[PDB]
Amino acid sequence: GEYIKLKVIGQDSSEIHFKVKMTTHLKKLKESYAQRQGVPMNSLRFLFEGQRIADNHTPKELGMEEEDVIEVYQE
Amino acid sequence: AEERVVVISSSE
Repeated sequence: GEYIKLKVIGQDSSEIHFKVKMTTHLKKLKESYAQRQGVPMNSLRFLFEGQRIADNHTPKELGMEEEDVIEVYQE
Repeated sequence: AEERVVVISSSE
């Protein structure tokens, strides 16, 4: 399996990029992002093409590709 | 800000 780099855009326009395996559940990206922002994971919602990313969504399931963008909003 | 790339482990 392969890895892709995703760009996570914060409410303040800051970015953290993540190298994620196509089969990894995106809960792990959500946890990492929230840890690095210093906020509870459940205070955030993560969107891809405006649609909510579930904990058990994989990049393969969502059709994600290299350099695709994820947006973070307050829950 | 500097570029930030985090590698997510495949171990869950």
